[PDB]
Amino acid sequence: LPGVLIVEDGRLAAATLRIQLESLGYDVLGVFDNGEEAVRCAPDLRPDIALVDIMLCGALDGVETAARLAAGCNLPIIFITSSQDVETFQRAKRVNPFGYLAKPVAADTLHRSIEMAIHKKKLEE
Amino acid sequence: DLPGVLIVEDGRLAAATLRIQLESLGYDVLGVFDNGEEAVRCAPDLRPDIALVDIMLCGALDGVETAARLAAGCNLPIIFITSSQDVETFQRAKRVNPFGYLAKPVAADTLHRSIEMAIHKKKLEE
Amino acid sequence: DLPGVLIVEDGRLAAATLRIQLESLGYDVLGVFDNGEEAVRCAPDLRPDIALVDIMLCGALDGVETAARLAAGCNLPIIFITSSQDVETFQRAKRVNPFGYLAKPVAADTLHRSIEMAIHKKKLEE
Amino acid sequence: DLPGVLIVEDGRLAAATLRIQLESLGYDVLGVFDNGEEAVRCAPDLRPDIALVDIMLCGALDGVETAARLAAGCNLPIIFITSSQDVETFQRAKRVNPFGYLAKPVAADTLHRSIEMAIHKKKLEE
Repeated sequence: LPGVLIVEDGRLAAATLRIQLESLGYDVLGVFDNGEEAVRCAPDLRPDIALVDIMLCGALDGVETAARLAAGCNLPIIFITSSQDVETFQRAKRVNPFGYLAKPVAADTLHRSIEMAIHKKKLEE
Repeated sequence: DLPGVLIVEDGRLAAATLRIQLESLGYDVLGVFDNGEEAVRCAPDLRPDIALVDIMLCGALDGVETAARLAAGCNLPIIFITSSQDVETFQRAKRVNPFGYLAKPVAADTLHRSIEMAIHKKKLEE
Repeated sequence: DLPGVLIVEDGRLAAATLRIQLESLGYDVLGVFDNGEEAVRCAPDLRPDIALVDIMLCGALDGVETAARLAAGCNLPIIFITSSQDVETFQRAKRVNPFGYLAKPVAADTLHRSIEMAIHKKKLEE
Repeated sequence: DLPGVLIVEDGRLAAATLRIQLESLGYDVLGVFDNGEEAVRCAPDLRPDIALVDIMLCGALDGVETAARLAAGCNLPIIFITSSQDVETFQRAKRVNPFGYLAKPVAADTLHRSIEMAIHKKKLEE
């Protein structure tokens, strides 16, 4: 079977991909949540392809993990992105959330958003 | 008298960072869920004051449907956690020269097609 | 290219205090108005990114009606500046759907994050 | 929008089949070329979104150098149509970095998914 390496920050996302690949006759060789140990364990695993989360953060981010996988084990890379289109924000609008916090979230902004959100609810009700 | 926070976040680093941040600032982290279905089910028993919900969610319910149910069945204010995928990450990614890009959630049909195309490509080249 | 803030505030010292806080944060304050009718008149010309409205305005248009018009006709996000506790006015304020409520004396750091978050929410949802 | 496709193919049945497959999928076929020299000359003015080029062509310019000039000159994603399996023409083809290689006979859904992934890769990396 063609061997697949997965690098994915999301717990269920990594799992979903594994199960999907395995339902289609693939052999998933390693599933990693960080780039350094993916790049470290990949040579002694010899995969045919790497699937990499473009939005991976940490010691090695998504792009630099892929770069080192492509140069190291001579792997082709497929990047896994989010489908964050304006259409999803149109559906999000309808639930009327307090607002949106982009990753990585700052502590000050996190606290202030939580407290103005709770205060808005209290005042309006 | 800690305000109680429920978090729906699949990302291991974001979910761990947000626990740490919130527990420092003086909040009760009531539960962290990697899917919307569990979140919606556990929430009335947890009685949160607020939900932090990632807009990108694998599982039955997407992030938006998850927040809609948390705003209704549990009477919660919602803050969405969003991604930071700027053009600058795709300019760096170009330099890797990847085979391509697949948006989450990926259909197993598309996933299988792209892999077989990518391997066979790599065979013919270096 | 920092955001353009429009202030609607009856108390002249509070307006000034607000202007001081906003200028110290870096924001450009485009106009300060004490009656709501003329704020709505000037709004399309000076093109603000956000409007800070005193919920307790009286006269020609009240705070709620001034914000209702700015929010709908100029597509401005609204933060209400509050002092009193009249439940009835917070009911009508709900209907303009403001971003939040800031109680005077306003802390600058809350002011800064509210404005950032209000404009950001507006950007994504457009 | 459904992309504009340029075809460079000297096999007359292959050329015909490709033109039919694309049009039945919706695509607008902008031009069909027997030879690379004239493909490279006419393509900047056609303004294609993608080129399907046979890896082997008769004339002054082979497949590999037609596609190299089409990719570098029109900022164009290139899919190669292959049969042939010559080792070092592929090692030269690597240096064009095409989206991929489609072995004849080409399944019309393999072609569709290659074109949509080739364009999306370029759009994202833009």
